[PDB]
Amino acid sequence: TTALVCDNGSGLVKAGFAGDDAPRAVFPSIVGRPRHQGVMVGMGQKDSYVGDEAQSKRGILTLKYPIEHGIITNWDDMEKIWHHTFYNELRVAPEEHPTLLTEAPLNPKANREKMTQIMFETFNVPAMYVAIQAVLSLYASGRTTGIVLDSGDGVTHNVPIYEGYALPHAIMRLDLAGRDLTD
Amino acid sequence: LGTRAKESLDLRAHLKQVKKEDIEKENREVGDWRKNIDALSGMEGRKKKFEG
Ligand SMILES: Nc1ncnc2c1ncn2[C@@H]1O[C@H](COP(=O)(O)OP(=O)(O)O)[C@@H](O)[C@H]1O
Ligand SMILES: [Mg+2]
Repeated sequence: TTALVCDNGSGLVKAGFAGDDAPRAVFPSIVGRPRHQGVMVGMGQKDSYVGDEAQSKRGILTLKYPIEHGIITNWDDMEKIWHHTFYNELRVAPEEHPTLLTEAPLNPKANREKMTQIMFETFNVPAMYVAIQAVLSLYASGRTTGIVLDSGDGVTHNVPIYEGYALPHAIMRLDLAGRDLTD
Repeated sequence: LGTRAKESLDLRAHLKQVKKEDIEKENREVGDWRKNIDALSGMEGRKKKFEG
């Protein structure tokens, strides 16, 4: 079967089946509970709008990103985001598809372990693999050497690679990124 | 004196001949490559690098 190449990121979740050119569904990763009271009855008001739906009703929501700086600070919301990504934006049950998450360098271990535990227990995938976000960006350029500066929205990290041999002692991770520029 | 000069020159010439025989023998090992260029103005491949 085909593999699911998900990419959590921080600010935009990008996902799609392996072997294409562009991600199938790209949508902000925000989960916003309503904050006002609500008087219309039977309007079908949900308790949390996630993804791109909460960028249209954002006038009466309190959007809150579940990923602060690479690390994940609110596991329930992240689980909700993943569930939405699998079932509504791709409509493929995870029981029949390998997954390939991505993770920033130098992140806490507990984050990665919890990620794999969720993927194996809740969604019950057949097999998942976690890859460093810079090696992939080096794949896409068709190179095999080079030093890649991957300035995302959560964290900016700079992984040098030569001839396929990564240099673990030369990774410089800096926490200034797009969110701090927005602020 | 002439005999001594003749024997010394004979030995020297024999040694020089022994050397020079192989000196001329395998002197074509100098054949190597020059690695010229052609500007490769006809490469139109696709992005499918999976072998790396
Ligand atoms: N065209 C653009 N010009 C300037 N900044 C942009 C543009 N597109 C996205 N950004 C910034 O980059 C962020 C998205 O980065 P992204 O690569 O999606 O992060 P991640 O690594 O989490 O996927 C946005 O928050 C935005 O601030
Ligand atoms: Mg990124």
